[PDB]
Parts: sequence; C-alpha cells; structure tokens
Amino acid sequence: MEAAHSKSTEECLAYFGVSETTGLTPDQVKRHLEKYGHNELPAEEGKSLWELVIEQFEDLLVRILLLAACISFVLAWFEEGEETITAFVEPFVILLILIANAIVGVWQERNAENAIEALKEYEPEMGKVYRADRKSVQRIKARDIVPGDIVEVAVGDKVPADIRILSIKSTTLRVDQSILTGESVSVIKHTEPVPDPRAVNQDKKNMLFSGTNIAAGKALGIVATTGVSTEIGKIRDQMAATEQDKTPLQQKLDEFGEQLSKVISLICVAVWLINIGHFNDPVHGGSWIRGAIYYFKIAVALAVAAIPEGLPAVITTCLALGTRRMAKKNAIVRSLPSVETLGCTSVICSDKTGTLTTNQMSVCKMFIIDKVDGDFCSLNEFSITGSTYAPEGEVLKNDKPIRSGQFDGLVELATICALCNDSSLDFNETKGVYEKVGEATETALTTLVEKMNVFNTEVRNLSKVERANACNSVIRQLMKKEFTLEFSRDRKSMSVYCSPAKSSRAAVGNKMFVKGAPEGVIDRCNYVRVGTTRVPMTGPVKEKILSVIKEWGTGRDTLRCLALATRDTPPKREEMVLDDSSRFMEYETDLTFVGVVGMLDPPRKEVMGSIQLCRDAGIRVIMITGDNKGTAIAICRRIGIFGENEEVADRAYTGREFDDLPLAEQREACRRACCFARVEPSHKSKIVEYLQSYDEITAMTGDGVNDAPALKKAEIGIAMGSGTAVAKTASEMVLADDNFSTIVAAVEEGRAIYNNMKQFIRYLISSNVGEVVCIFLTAALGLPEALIPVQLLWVNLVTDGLPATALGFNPPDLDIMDRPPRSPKEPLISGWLFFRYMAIGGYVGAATVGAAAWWFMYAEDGPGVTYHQLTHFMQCTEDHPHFEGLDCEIFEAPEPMTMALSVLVTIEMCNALNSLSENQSLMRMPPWVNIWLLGSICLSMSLHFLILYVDPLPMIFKLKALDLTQWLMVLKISLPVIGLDEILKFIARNYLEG
Ligand SMILES: Nc1ncnc2c1ncn2[C@@H]1O[C@H](COP(=O)(O)OP(=O)(O)OP(=O)(O)O)[C@H]2OC3(O[C@H]21)C([N+](=O)[O-])=CC(=[N+]([O-])O)C=C3[N+](=O)[O-]
Ligand SMILES: CCCc1c([C@H]2CCCCN2CCN2CCOCC2)[nH]c2cc(OC(F)(F)F)ccc12
Ligand SMILES: [K+]
Repeated sequence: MEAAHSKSTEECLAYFGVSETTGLTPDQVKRHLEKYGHNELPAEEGKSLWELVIEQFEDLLVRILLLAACISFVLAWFEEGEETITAFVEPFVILLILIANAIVGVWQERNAENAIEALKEYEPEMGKVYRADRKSVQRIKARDIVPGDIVEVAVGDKVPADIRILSIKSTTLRVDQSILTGESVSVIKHTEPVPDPRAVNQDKKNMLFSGTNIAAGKALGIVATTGVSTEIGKIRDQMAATEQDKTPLQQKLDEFGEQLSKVISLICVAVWLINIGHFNDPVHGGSWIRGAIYYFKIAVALAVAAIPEGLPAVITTCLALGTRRMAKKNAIVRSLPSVETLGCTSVICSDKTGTLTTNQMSVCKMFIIDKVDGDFCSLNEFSITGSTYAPEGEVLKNDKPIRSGQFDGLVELATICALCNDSSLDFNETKGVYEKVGEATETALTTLVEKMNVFNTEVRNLSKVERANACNSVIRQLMKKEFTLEFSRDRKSMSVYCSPAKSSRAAVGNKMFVKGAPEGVIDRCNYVRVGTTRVPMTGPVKEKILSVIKEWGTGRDTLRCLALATRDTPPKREEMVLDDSSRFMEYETDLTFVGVVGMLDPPRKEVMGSIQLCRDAGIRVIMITGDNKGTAIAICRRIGIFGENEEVADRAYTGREFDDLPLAEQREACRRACCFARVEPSHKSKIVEYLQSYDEITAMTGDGVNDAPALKKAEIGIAMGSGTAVAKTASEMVLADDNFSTIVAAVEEGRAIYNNMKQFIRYLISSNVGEVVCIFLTAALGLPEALIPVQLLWVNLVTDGLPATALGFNPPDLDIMDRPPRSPKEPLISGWLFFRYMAIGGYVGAATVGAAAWWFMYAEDGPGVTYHQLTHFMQCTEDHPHFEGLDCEIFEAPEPMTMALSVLVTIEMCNALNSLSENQSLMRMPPWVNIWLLGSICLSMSLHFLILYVDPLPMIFKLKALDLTQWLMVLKISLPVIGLDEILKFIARNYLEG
C-alpha cells in the first residue's frame, strides 16, 4: 500500500482488513509474509577471494604476461639450468609480480566501503507490534514485521517500517527525520489524510519513515510498506541501478592495453615472416629444439618490453600522494582514480546553504508601519548590526543607535520574534562565544530579540553566560505559550497561541502570533498596526509593504523576508482542531500586519572568487537552494553566477517550473540553467542525467540519504564533512570543512596531477615502444639476446619507475586554470605526438642494439669481427675452423648484455628530462625546476652499479661490470638523444601551430 498517506486512517485498516484493536491474526501474518516478503533490504551478493584472484588474472595484459611465464618455465626445465643455475629465474620473477599485483588488487577492496551497507544501520533490530494471539505488546524482530501490522513506537525508537499513523497517544508527536535530509529540527506529526496522492515526503505529515528516530511522544500506526518498498528502500534500488562508469584515463588505458595486445601479436607474426627464410633449411642438422627455443625465448622477451609493468604502481602512487596533499587543503578524496576525474569537471552543482553561504543568519533590516493617513504611507525602516548569534549589535534608525523600546511597534515585532519561535540560545563555554540552538532562521530572530532589548532591561551588569536568553525570557514571562501551529509549506507560516500571565498585566484575552512568507501572511492581513493603534489594510499600504519586500529580497541586499503579524481576536481555544494542518491557515486568517524582518545567510569569503576561477577554467557552476526564485537569482548575481544586469529568464527554474516542461525542454534547460530554486531530491538525479546527456562531467553536492542517488549518478559525488554517514560512503569526495572553494581547490590539484601524469604515461610507454625495437632487431638479424627479460623487468620498474614518479612533481602551470576543462574523448596520442615518440622509441631501440652488438663488429674485449657477418651465434657448429677465426661460445656472454642494459639506463634518464616539458625547450625550461627528479636519477644509477658489482646480483642478471673507460661508447651513444627530441621540439615551438 504505497498511497497510504492520502487514505483516511479508517481507509487503510479497511484495505488490509485489520482491526486497530486486534492487529493481524497469526494467519494474516502468514499470508502477508509470503506476499510481501520479509522486512529487510536484500542481502548484498558480494564477491569472494577465489573470484578476486581471477579478476587479477583476467586482464589482457596480465593474461599476456601470465602466458609469458608458462613459456619461460618450459625453457627452464628444457634448458640446461645446471651450467647456469641462474636459469630458472626468468619464469619465476614474472609470476612474482602478477602475484604481488594481485595482492595489491585485493587490499584495495577489503577496505572498500559499500554505500548500500551504510543504509543498513537505519535498520533497527527490534520493533513493537500488536497482533491477535496476545493482548500485550510484542517486541519482535524488525525483519519479521509485515505490512498491515499495528505497530507502536515511542521516544528513542528507530522506525522499522513505513508507517501510517492511527492514534497519537501523546499531547504531541515529534520525529527526527535527519537521516533523510541532514536537518536538525523535529517535525510535528498529525493523523488527517494528506490529499495529494503524488505529494512529497515533507508533506506526508501522517507517515512514519523507516530508519528515522522518534524525537518526542508515543503513537500507534499501521504499516504501509516494508523492505525495498519503503522510502529508504526505494533509494537502495536507485543506487543498485547506478552504473558508475570508468574514469577517462581508465578508458584510455583500457583502449591502450586493447591496442597494445593486438600490436604485440602483429610483430610476432612479422618475425615469423622474416625467419620465413629459415623455411628453406635442410631437415637435418639444425636443432629445431635450438630454433624453437630461440623464437620462444624471444617471445617471452618481447612481451616484457611492451607492457608498462611499473605504470600500475606509478599511477596508484601519484594519486595517493595528491590524496594526502588535498587532505591539508580540506579535500578528502575517497576514490583514488577520482583524483583524475576531479580535474575534468565542467559542471559543478553545489547546494547554497552551508557551502556557498556560511549558514550564520542574522537580521539586517526591519520596518513597521509609521503612519496611515489616506493614500499617504509611512514606514519606520531600521537596521541591525552584528553577524554572529551574539547579542552584540544595535538597532539604527538612519544610523541613530536608537533605543528600540521607544517605538511601540518594535515591541510587538519583538514579542513575535521571541514567542513565535521554537529556537533559543545558550551560553557556550566549550569554545568561548555563542552557538545556535534550533533553526538558523528562527535563531536569527531570538538574537534580534536580544540586540533590541526592547524593554531596556538590565544591560550594564549582564554576565555573558545568562545573556542571549535574557530579553527573550522577559517576554516569555508575559504571555503563556499555549500551543504552536507549526510551519507547513501549503500556507508558508507558523503561529503560536498565547494567554497572558492573568495577573495585573493582563490584556484583551488571548493572542495569536504569526510569522511566515510575506505574500501569504500579508494576504490574510485585514488590518495594520501603527504603534498601538490599528487601521484597515488599504491598497496603497499593501503595495508599499510589498514594494520594500521586493527591494529587500531582489535587490543587492539579497535578504530573506518574514512578514510578522498577530491575530487580535483569535478563535476560542475549544474551537481549534490541532490535529489538522489543513485547518491551520484558516486559523491564521483575519490578521493584522506589524512588521517585516530581513536576514542574510552571508556568502563565504572565498566563494566570491572561486566562481571567477571557474569562469577562467570554463567550468559552469549551478546553484541549488531553497530560497524563492526571486531571491535565488538575487544571490547568484551577488556571487557571480549572473551579472547584476543580465537577463536569465530561461536560465533559472524552480521545482514546479521544471516539471511543467516536457522531457525535451528539460534537457535543454540543464545545458543553460545555472540556478535551481526549491527543488526535490528527485531533481538532483534528473539534472545529472541531462548534464550527462551532453557528455559533461558533472560534480554534485549532497547531504542526506536521499542525495545519495544523485551523488552516485554524478561523475564526482561530493559530500559534506558534516553530512550523514551514508552520503559520505556514497561519495567520491568529502569536503572536510563544508566549503565550496574546497571544490575549486580540488579541481586545481586534479589538473596539476594529470598535466604531470600526461608526461610519465607517455614517457614509460615511449621506453616500452623503445625496448620492443631492441628485441625486434635482436630477432630479425638473429643477434645474441641483447636484453634478457630479467633485465627488462628491472628497467620497467626501478630504473624507470623513479623518474616516472618524479615527473608527477613537475612545476605546475600558471595558465593551469585559464584553460577550459579537458575533454573525455581526447585521444591518447596526437598524430604528431605519436610520431614524435616513435622516432625517439626507434632511437633507443637502436642503441641497446649498439652496445650489446658493437661489443662485436668493432670491439676490444669482444671478437670485433666487422667484415664477416657474425649474426649466427648458436648457428655455428663446426663452421668455425678458419671460417670463424676463433671460438664459438662467447656469443652468449654477460659482457655485451651488460653493455646494452647499461646504455638503456643512461638513455632513459635522458628521456626523463625531455618529458619535463612537452613542446618548449630546455634552452627555456632547464632541469633546475624539478630538483626532486634530479636527486633520484642518481639513485637508479647507484642501483645500476649495485647490480654491476655486489655479491650475487651480476650473475642473477647475466651482467658483469664495465670499465673505468668502457663508459666511452655508452655516453657517446646515449647523450645524443637529448638533442633528438630537442630537435623534434623546435618543430612545434617555431614551426607548428594547431
Ligand atoms: N515549497 C516550499 N515552500 C516554502 N518554503 C520552502 C519550500 N521548500 C523549501 N523551503 C524553505 O527553505 C528553508 C530550507 O531550505 P535551504 O536553506 O535552501 O536548505 P536546508 O535548510 O533545507 O538544509 P541543506 O540544504 O540540506 O544543507 C526552509 O526554512 C523555511 O521554509 C523552508 C521554514 N521551514 O520550516 O522549512 C520555516 C520558516 N519559518 O519562519 O518558520 C521560514 C523558512 N524560510 O524563511 O525560508
Ligand atoms: C597500465 C597499462 C595497461 C595495463 C592494463 C589494462 C589492460 C586493459 C584492462 C585494464 N587494464 C588495467 C587494469 N590493471 C589490472 C591489474 O592491476 C593493474 C591494473 N593492465 C595491465 C596489467 C599490468 O600488469 C603489471 F603487473 F605489469 F603491472 C601492466 C599494465 C597493464
Ligand atoms: K557517484
């Protein structure tokens, strides 16, 4: 029964066929249980350890690597590992990384928090029901509660199901619906049906929501829905459908890895098409075991060269360093891959109060009717100092610090503020000054009561402890508060009913004190107030009253206005049904206006400029607030979303206006709208979806467990450092200080991260493209293996992974925020940018080929047989008498291999600086700028020399030391690569445009 808020209390018991006196029979429980299931959100079907391991080994690139150790292992048992006990190491190291990477891939998951599981806190364990089999109440398990059940609740209890209320066995009933919205004010419940069947939850004044707490009182009710059909259950199935996509970089890497696989195979087929010349060999003689191993030893070597094997830890470190870096900037990033998407944001939907504004309201202006004499009108406009909730401040009539008690209309304006108020103050000594006790809007009134000191009470000898509750108190002493007609949104006002103290300071019976939205209250006003006199509400005064209201609420003051009024002859107390909010507006009719108060939720200091940063960075900002559209647009002009004289008729909509549009014109609104006023949580997801339909990367704020669906649906769900736990666990970022400028500061660091990830991603992929060249030459020309895979692994992790994890520390750009947001479908490599690194990749491939083959065909220690094409290594059998002018076994040697591995290191430390800018030269950008990078290049060398000396390592790598002079033909070959890209860089600087 999902419509139970619009049915009469008798209509619901009729629908279920239950007696409020009996409850469900045991047979009725049986049937309703099978029809509706149990009262629980579905137990999530998570993953296990056995599945996680397969996830780590389903990835293409780890699959290609996994195969590359099932071939290196074959070539270890089938290769004489007795002459070289360093043989079984090549297959063993490969597995050791797929194992370590798999281990990293899972402790990234045990800690990962599910946002849906955080909803299951608001599942209480127990609940009280009444059924047929027993006359007393039964505290049964909450999951066993079924719709149609008669259920009891009281203070402290957590509501276990969506409940329609039947009888409120207390003088009042109050509910803490803060988990839903994030608010902090208990709401009064009634029992009359709510007419609108399609009405929102804040208007379901007769419903009890599963998961919310009972603030006051005790009441009985019938259960409308259970499980996933509840209001919070309706939200779980909204996240369970949310397909959060991969970050753009993830799609680039997925597309790169998809292309890197098809590219590796492209070369493997090419090699067999070069040694399709070995297809014309005799059947005898040539050991096919020697030929097949050569191809397989080349294949396990080929795959290692292509895959950036340090990049998974290079990235997941660069991100984690910005994570700690942002935590000092108050940005708490929860999802590591989101530090990249955080910089691609183009739309930022931010709630107004708390983040854009300080949520510290205080009244700035107020006025009374001064004179009504014919069409002539006179207002008594005042102004108030003070921005905190402190009684420090004073009233100023044309800057005369006036004594407020002098004006009689000000004393009535103050009694309304103190009495028609469910908020107060209190001495705060935990932190030194004052703090709001209630609602921000109502507390601003009680503070106004203090600054006025309307009765000139003691002001000199006031201890700043019993302060702030002083002029309020002396007003509560006069009129006794009988009951309150709470604020509802149909009539947009609240009221209190008061009798006097009945002593010598009595009055004309009782009084009603009304406050609310100006238009509604003013319409119900049939009289005014001139000090203590009273006049019929006339046409001019209404126009003059409302004119100032628009000046105050629409002008550059951007004030929230409240029209205060009192009913002088209210109905007799016995004639008011206080169980029907629909009859409250009738009770608040025939009023007399007394004044209007104007308060300001002031914008934050850093907010004013952060909007302009978004303008410079091409980021559209959308405000979302509960202010009326007239004042919403007013605050947007104040912070810079709009220009003070700019038409925005089709660029700012309310909740009612947005739905009256057909789905087509809704999509076009979000493309242009920069402000929404008085929306429903159902619109935060609709706006995200429409902003997504324009391929726009959207940031969205939120606080409640009903902002959670939009937080999930958004590319970057942003939560509050004070929001409910569910909103945080459903977010990719938490503002530790509830501030908007934190978002802009986070978007800045996200670009500084990527703009440097741009380099090392291109720079490691350039070295891999370079190593693959070195293998292909050692394969076509059939040279002795110039780089064994065990050496290539050390390079692609350590001797390269420290320069790569330093380019992240590059100097941030100055125009870093003067450039528009980066596009998602921006391709990995440009046509030029690909060609550039192919030329560099081709060079470094033909230099390790040098050192590990120039150690022949022009060497001192090596053969140096430059005339005779050596090439054939294990091909030589007895073809060496006088054909090979010496021996036949130093083809394989840890002396040429240690020469290529040596030059590659020095070569890749050079490229670690060409990837410091991108187009500008080193004549302009010297290596003096990244000293973090410099002091690390030495370390990889000291490790390179550590594998060229220390006890076991040289044998492990099939490398031996160089000479104090053999570095001659290392730098003679390596260092030229700096000028190579510097040549390619002058192409773009002075002779290329876009
Ligand atoms: N359909 C609507 N009709 C009228 N008002 C709406 C409507 N929808 C929202 N609001 C108003 O907006 C204020 C809350 O919205 P806003 O300040 O933007 O955000 P929130 O406080 O809700 O918390 P959060 O945004 O999650 O951090 C409320 O204070 C008040 O009336 C409410 C309020 N209230 O009970 O909600 C009581 C009140 N008095 O005097 O009793 C004065 C308000 N006011 O002046 O704005
Ligand atoms: C980063 C370069 C590409 C690359 C991928 C791609 C291929 C397309 C599908 C998505 N993955 C990225 C997901 N992986 C899962 C395993 O943990 C690291 C992240 N998977 C690699 C594995 C590597 O193994 C190794 F151990 F060598 F790091 C190396 C590079 C890649
Ligand atoms: K999300």
